[PDB]
Amino acid sequence: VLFSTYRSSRLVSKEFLHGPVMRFRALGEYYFQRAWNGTLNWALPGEYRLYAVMIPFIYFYHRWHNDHTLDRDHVEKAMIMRWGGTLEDVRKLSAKDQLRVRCFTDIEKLYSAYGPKDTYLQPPGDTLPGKDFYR
Amino acid sequence: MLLGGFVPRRFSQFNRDPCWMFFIFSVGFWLGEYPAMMIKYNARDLVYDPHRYVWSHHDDHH
Amino acid sequence: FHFHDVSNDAIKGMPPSEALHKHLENAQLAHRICLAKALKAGEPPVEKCALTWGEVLIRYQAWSEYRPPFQDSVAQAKYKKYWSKKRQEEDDKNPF
Amino acid sequence: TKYELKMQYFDEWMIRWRKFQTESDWEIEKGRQWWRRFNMAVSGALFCGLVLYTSGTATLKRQYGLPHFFDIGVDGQAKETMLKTLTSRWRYTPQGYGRVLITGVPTYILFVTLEHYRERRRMQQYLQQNTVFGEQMRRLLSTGKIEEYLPVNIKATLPASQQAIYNY
Amino acid sequence: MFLFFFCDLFWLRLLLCMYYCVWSRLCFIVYFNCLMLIFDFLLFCLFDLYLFVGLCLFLLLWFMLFNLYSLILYYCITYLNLYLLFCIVFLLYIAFLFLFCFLCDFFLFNNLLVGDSFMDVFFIRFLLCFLECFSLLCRCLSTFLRLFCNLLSSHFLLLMFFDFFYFIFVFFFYGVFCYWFILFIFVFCFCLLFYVFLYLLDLFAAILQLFIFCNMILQLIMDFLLFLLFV
Amino acid sequence: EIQSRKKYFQTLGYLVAFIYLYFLMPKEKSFSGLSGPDGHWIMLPKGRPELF
Amino acid sequence: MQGSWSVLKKNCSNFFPGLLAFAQQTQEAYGIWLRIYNRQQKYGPTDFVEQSETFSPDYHKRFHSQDKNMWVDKELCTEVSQKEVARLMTYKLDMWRMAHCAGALLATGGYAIP
Amino acid sequence: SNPADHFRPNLKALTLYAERQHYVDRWLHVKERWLAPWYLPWWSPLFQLGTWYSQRSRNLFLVENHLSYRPYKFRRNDEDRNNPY
Amino acid sequence: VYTRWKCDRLPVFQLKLFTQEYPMHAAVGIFTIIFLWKHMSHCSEETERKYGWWAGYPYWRDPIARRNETKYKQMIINNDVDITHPKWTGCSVEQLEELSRVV
Amino acid sequence: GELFVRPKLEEIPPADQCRGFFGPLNDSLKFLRLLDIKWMMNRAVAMRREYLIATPTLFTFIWMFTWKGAVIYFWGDRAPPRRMDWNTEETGRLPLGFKPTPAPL
Ligand SMILES: CCCCCCCCCCCCCCCCCC(=O)OC[C@H](COP(=O)([O-])OCC(O)COP(=O)([O-])OC[C@@H](COC(=O)CCCCCCCCCCCCCCCCC)OC(=O)CCCCCCCCCCCCCCCCC)OC(=O)CCCCCCCCCCCCCCCCC
Ligand SMILES: CCCCCCCCCCCCCCCCCC(=O)OC[C@H](COP(=O)([O-])OCC(O)COP(=O)([O-])OC[C@@H](COC(=O)CCCCCCCCCCCCCCCCC)OC(=O)CCCCCCCCCCCCCCCCC)OC(=O)CCCCCCCCCCCCCCCCC
Ligand SMILES: CCCCCCCCCCCCCCCCCC(=O)OC[C@H](COP(=O)([O-])OCC(O)COP(=O)([O-])OC[C@@H](COC(=O)CCCCCCCCCCCCCCCCC)OC(=O)CCCCCCCCCCCCCCCCC)OC(=O)CCCCCCCCCCCCCCCCC
Ligand SMILES: CCCCCCCCCCCCCCCCCC(=O)OC[C@H](COP(=O)([O-])OCC(O)COP(=O)([O-])OC[C@@H](COC(=O)CCCCCCCCCCCCCCCCC)OC(=O)CCCCCCCCCCCCCCCCC)OC(=O)CCCCCCCCCCCCCCCCC
Ligand SMILES: CCCCCCCCCCCCCCCCCC(=O)OC[C@H](COP(=O)([O-])OCC(O)COP(=O)([O-])OC[C@@H](COC(=O)CCCCCCCCCCCCCCCCC)OC(=O)CCCCCCCCCCCCCCCCC)OC(=O)CCCCCCCCCCCCCCCCC
Ligand SMILES: CCCCCCCCCCCCCCCCCC(=O)OC[C@H](COP(=O)([O-])OCC[N+](C)(C)C)OC(=O)CCCCCCCCCCCCCCCCC
Ligand SMILES: CCCCCCCCCCCCCCCCCC(=O)OC[C@H](COP(=O)([O-])OCC[N+](C)(C)C)OC(=O)CCCCCCCCCCCCCCCCC
Repeated sequence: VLFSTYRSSRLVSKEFLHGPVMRFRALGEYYFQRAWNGTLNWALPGEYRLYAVMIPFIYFYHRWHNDHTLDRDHVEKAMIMRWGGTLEDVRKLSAKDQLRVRCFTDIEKLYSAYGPKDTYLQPPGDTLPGKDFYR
Repeated sequence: MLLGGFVPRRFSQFNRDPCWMFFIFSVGFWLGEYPAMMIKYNARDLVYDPHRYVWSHHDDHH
Repeated sequence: FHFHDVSNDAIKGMPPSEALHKHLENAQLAHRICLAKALKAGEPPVEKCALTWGEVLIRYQAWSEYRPPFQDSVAQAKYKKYWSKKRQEEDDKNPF
Repeated sequence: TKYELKMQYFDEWMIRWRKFQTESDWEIEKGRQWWRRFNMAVSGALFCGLVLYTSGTATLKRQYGLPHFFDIGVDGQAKETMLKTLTSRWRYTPQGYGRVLITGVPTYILFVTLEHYRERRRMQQYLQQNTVFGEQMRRLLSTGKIEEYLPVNIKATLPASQQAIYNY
Repeated sequence: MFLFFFCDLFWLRLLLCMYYCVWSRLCFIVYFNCLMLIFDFLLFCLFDLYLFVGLCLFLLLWFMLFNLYSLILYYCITYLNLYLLFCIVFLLYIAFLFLFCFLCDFFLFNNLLVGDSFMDVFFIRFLLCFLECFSLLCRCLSTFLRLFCNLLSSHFLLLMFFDFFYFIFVFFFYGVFCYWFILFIFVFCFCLLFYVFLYLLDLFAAILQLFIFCNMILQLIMDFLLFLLFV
Repeated sequence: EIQSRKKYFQTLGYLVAFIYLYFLMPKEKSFSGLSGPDGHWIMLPKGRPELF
Repeated sequence: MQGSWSVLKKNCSNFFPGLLAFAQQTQEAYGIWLRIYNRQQKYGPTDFVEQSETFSPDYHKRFHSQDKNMWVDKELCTEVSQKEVARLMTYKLDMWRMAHCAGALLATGGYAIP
Repeated sequence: SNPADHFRPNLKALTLYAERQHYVDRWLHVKERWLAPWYLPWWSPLFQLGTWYSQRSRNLFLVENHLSYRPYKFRRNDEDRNNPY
Repeated sequence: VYTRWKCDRLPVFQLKLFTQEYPMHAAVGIFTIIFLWKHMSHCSEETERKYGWWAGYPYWRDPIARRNETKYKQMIINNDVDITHPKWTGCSVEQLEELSRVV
Repeated sequence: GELFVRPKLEEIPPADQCRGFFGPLNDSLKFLRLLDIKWMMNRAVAMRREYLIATPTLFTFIWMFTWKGAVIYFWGDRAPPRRMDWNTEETGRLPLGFKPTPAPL
């Protein structure tokens, strides 16, 4: 008596936002409602252009998220740990120095398991700072 | 299901459909980002971090 | 004052109740030391002694939960059943 | 009276402060467990009896008729005796919702009533205790709130090797 | 501890809303066998043997939206955890098993006692019954383990190969201008071939794994179905 | 008609959610502490002196 | 049908008269059912009275058999009239719905009021 | 290690912490508030559903007499095998 | 004509789907949810430090300690807890003052 | 697999034909039928009541796979230690001079 259990109890008029809804449906229907757009279990369409458009878009936004939100954490950790162990110590550097450090982190990523191991293993006799430099 | 749709015959025809225009733009990005990395990360003035031996991820995960 | 030894080597040959009580006593001692320093400095205790109080709280929670088993017919039966003479000899022989 | 609502806080506190559980309180809880098992047993017996009484005549004949699994002779005698006893008089043999109600409602009522009054009995037992748990129970029924850290406030007894904390 | 996170399907949910506001026919189903259990006519079942169709379809859609799109770089399989898959398979398998057990028909389990009366009951038949009852639970465990391990191994291999390709492409392409260019071109062509082969293999394996995942559940159901003949 | 309107609104909402999630929402528990929350406790007791 | 305020007012106004009428109908229907039940137990077939078991051929689950567990009393007109049988059927429907509502009330206590 | 780190959810937003004691007590208060009124008799199935299983489980915990030691569920450090405390 | 999927609203259809179509599956799922939140909903501080942080635990600021400090300060202030009580310190107030004067 | 039809009363062999672990438990040994598990298994197979062997097994497995397995894992009692921490039965009692609150009245 308070709320209807039937979908037929309308809350708005039939013509509410008809125009925008029709434009939205036109966008949806033009490429999808076609004979050659036969999907495999609703997930893989038959239209080639859907792949051609959606694979790049998905990759683009995922890559932006990864570069600006996920890998940034590792980059900042490397900067903090290698240059003082504190955020203020890193901020004491200039933007150019931070750029150099971040690009070295990128180098390490690109080698990963195949690059030279002198990027993280100090050869004997090397004059550069060691692990107990800031301790 | 890969049943049908516009299929450009060659490179020059990718501009005959907006979706394939976006696709070829994305392919340009994909393939052209590699030369940029070659130039940037094999640069003469690129210098390894002096403090690269102060800390490494190998320490942390071990 | 003196802190008890609650290291792994010391804890290995200790009953659970003794270890829990020692942890609680160490937490209380640390808390009172921090409170004494705060009083000497004159600053409020809540602004300096919150973490030590929380450590005392958690050690209290672990200490009050444990009730050593009562020695009765069924408990003694289980202990004697598991720890036979053969098992005792094997335990003595093992160097680990 | 609803004793469970009062007793849930007390039980949770006892679990949190089970270190101060005397052997008397442990015996009380063991008795509660034993009485729960007894209530389950008697309720199950009542349910089985109601099911057997309301069972159909053909069902009883099939159940308590030939063949005999063991065929010792006592088995057949017992089955025949029970079958004759059940099929001699007239029995109300409902089906469907009716059998559900007749078999279940008495069982549920019996089990619930026994358990509720045993909960009242346990509350009285803890009230009569001369331990810290009993004092907590009395304080709970008086003030209506569970006073945590009571054992260390009133300085409840501890082992001889753990009285240093009270040394103040 | 309460962690608040989101699945990686929001764009796909948007596409589903956009492209399925209007009806469309479906004619290709990864696991079609859930729809055709009976192949001989005049056979019918009093048990609800088509109850699995809806769950099968939804599971296929969900697992496809995750696994197939995970081939795109940086796409995340949000549910990829061993115990979470255990929970999923536990739900489905134990629910159907309890559906058969709630039937309160003990004769349904007569086939568990393997063999005939000639075989010794205690030393052969009973041990086979023990092994078969164990095998049901092992089938559940193997189903979820197979689904987890296939995805994990495939994506590990893809990540490692992609890292190697990035390394050689970025740090050794200069050999194209050098006298050892033929070696680099050979290696690059081999890497492209392996890239295409790996992607095709993963595409096929994902669909095959979903098919097997649904087939295990339907096999559980079919092991206890009894068909009457129309007369 | 009903489904068209519902899916239109759902599409708009999902679009806003997608933009926020992948372009505005920070990840929790950052190493530097410059973005995202580190977590905090909830359901703590209040006005219950007898509890301690 | 969907709920309405007019029907709510109608049923709230006639709630107690309806309950009283239902109780009177319950007494009458119990009398009618008692006559029918006595006649069934006395003159019914052995299978019908003993409630013979009919199991399904696939899962061996018992259910009512139309041939054995249903019996048409051809001589019921002597004891019970047609109108009484109609009254009993109508009361059975009303009693089933009332029984479910009463069960909900007993199960949920006072939370069944809304 | 690094490849293994790719297999993590990528949209973590917030983490909230709560002690078992606190929210268990709050849940008990809610249950008492809703099961207290007179119009819900103690013999009703709803009340028994709310109370009996919890009472039984707590009783089972109280009756427990184990010869081994069960470390505290909510220690600060439960990763060290040689330190149950 | 009447169909559940076409005529009923979404909450009603959800209840019908999980009560008269898949009730056992819903029951098993609820069972598993209860089990998970009863036995798999806790994480120690050491576990968080080992695995709880994307790039690793930032010891240089120790956010867990700050979180606990805020928690305990809030509890003390709201519940009016006297942290100088002998049960918390193990010694009388006068002994505490003596210790403060000593150190 | 195929439909199961219960045997008729005449198709069930006599109990004396069943064999136990060593041999038939005929007259003067009938009461040993209750104790011989193999004899009961053979009798159940003879009477086509094989479920008595199969139903308890499967259910047990389910009971272990569902409910007892986790209970033993999370709440079971591990093996006792060599040096045992028995309870001295000194804790809990109220101290001397304490005035307990009165019971309800
Ligand atoms: C229909 C469904 C079909 C589909 C199934 C689908 C699922 C698959 C199947 C398998 C199950 C999967 C698991 C899913 C999860 C379900 C939940 C779960 O597992 O919870 C377990 C969970 C385990 O407990 P827990 O939480 O781990 O805690 C452990 C503690 O032990 C807890 O302690 P507590 O305090 O709670 O007490 C528990 C107590 C439970 O027991 C009791 O409380 C006492 C007994 C209760 C009896 C109930 C009535 C039985 C019938 C009465 C008599 C009827 C006939 C009357 C007429 C007689 C005329 C002569 O048990 C004990 O502690 C053991 C005591 C044993 C004493 C033994 C003493 C020695 C002498 C007797 C034995 C030896 C006799 C030798 C004779 C030799 C002759 C030659 O709960 C329990 O098991 C206990 C609570 C529930 C008890 C219910 C009692 C009724 C059970 C049904 C009986 C009737 C049906 C069976 C027969 C059918 C025949 C056709
Ligand atoms: C908030 C409240 C919470 C409540 C909790 C309790 C559970 C829910 C309560 C009830 C809920 C409502 C609905 C229930 C189901 C309705 C079923 C139905 O529609 O039946 C219609 C049906 C009416 O149709 P009908 O045509 O008149 O007769 C049926 C046909 O014969 C049918 O013909 P057929 O061809 O189908 O014949 C087959 C039929 C034949 O059976 C029947 O139909 C006859 C009636 C049932 C007889 C059951 C007793 C069998 C003998 C037991 C012997 C036990 C000995 C143990 C000794 C131990 C010694 C130490 O079925 C069977 O063969 C099944 C036998 C049962 C197998 C049980 C297997 C259990 C395995 C256990 C696994 C392990 C468990 C965990 C571990 C435990 C141990 C550690 O109703 C009945 O026959 C009786 C229904 C009884 C309903 C239950 C009453 C509940 C009372 C509750 C009291 C306790 C409350 C506790 C509360 C706690 C605090 C909150
Ligand atoms: C203290 C800080 C704050 C946090 C407090 C939290 C308190 C927690 C209490 C303790 C809880 C313990 C247990 C937690 C377990 C968590 C487990 C978990 O997360 O599992 C993962 C799992 C992941 O699921 P999933 O696969 O991602 O799908 C769920 C999604 O929601 C998507 O699934 P779906 O798409 O299938 O969902 C259906 C969807 C269907 O699609 C849609 O409807 C499309 C829209 C989707 C919205 C939902 C997605 C959210 C996306 C991210 C956030 C969006 C931007 C937010 C911006 C925030 C800016 C600060 O429809 C809806 O979402 C319905 C709601 C629509 C709202 C529309 C509002 C329009 C307002 C317009 C106003 C206009 C005013 C004009 C004025 C003009 C004046 C002149 O999460 C869940 O399953 C849900 C967990 C929720 C558990 C309950 C938590 C308690 C409720 C908290 C509410 C807080 C409200 C206050 C916040 C205020 C701002 C700070
Ligand atoms: C205080 C504690 C409460 C406990 C908690 C209860 C929780 C709620 C559960 C439900 C309780 C019952 C609710 C009242 C029902 C009304 C009375 C009744 O039976 O109506 C007849 C009617 C019979 O149905 P049927 O399908 O025709 O029966 C087939 C038979 O063949 C029919 O046989 P027939 O074909 O030969 O014809 C006979 C017919 C011929 O009669 C007539 O034609 C005349 C009319 C007679 C019936 C009149 C009923 C009127 C109903 C409405 C009442 C007024 C409501 C007013 C509401 C507003 C108030 C302001 O007479 C009958 O209907 C007799 C049926 C058998 C008697 C059943 C009663 C047994 C329980 C009572 C005794 C308990 C003693 C405890 C001792 C303790 C010891 C320790 O009952 C129903 O409609 C069934 C109830 C429907 C709801 C079911 C809900 C699930 C039940 C699960 C129970 C499981 C066990 C309990 C534990 C639960 C834990 C989860
Ligand atoms: C005759 C009258 C004529 C009047 C003419 C008037 C003409 C002018 C227009 C009038 C004014 C506008 C009217 C409204 C239009 C709405 C939009 C529209 O047209 O939709 C199409 C359609 C139009 O109606 P219709 O097609 O004529 O008829 C509908 C059918 O009859 C039945 O529909 P159905 O059942 O098939 O489906 C309904 C619904 C399924 O049913 C429901 O969902 C209803 C139940 C939902 C409950 C959810 C909350 C549950 C919480 C837990 C329980 C709490 C218990 C608490 C208890 C007490 C505690 C003390 O379906 C859906 O969920 C799918 C559609 C969802 C729409 C998308 C929503 C997000 C859009 C976001 C856009 C903006 C993004 C951000 C932009 C930012 C820019 C910077 O409307 C709907 O489908 C209704 C959707 C309702 C969704 C409600 C969700 C609420 C979520 C927020 C809750 C906040 C709670 C806060 C609590 C705080 C506590 C501290
Ligand atoms: C039914 C079978 C379907 C088969 C579909 C086959 C598609 C064939 C695609 C050919 C190549 C496409 C290249 C795209 C390039 C995009 C831009 C870019 O830089 O990407 C590089 C990315 C990654 O390339 P990378 O790894 O070299 O990137 C280098 C970047 N750094 C150095 C920073 C690491 O390319 C891809 O990941 C493309 C893989 C595609 C695999 C096929 C996915 C199929 C499943 C999804 C289908 C989606 C359909 C949705 C339709 C709507 C549904 C409702
Ligand atoms: C780093 C370590 C990694 C370890 C990994 C280990 C594997 C983890 C796998 C997790 C994912 C997979 C989970 C699958 C599901 C497992 C289910 C399981 O075992 O849960 C059992 C557990 C057992 O519960 P429990 O643990 O609370 O048992 C209580 C027993 N005592 C009191 C003795 C301690 O089930 C639950 O957690 C749910 C319980 C509530 C729901 C059921 C209530 C009804 C119970 C009926 C019987 C008793 C009452 C009487 C009858 C009814 C009266 C009304």
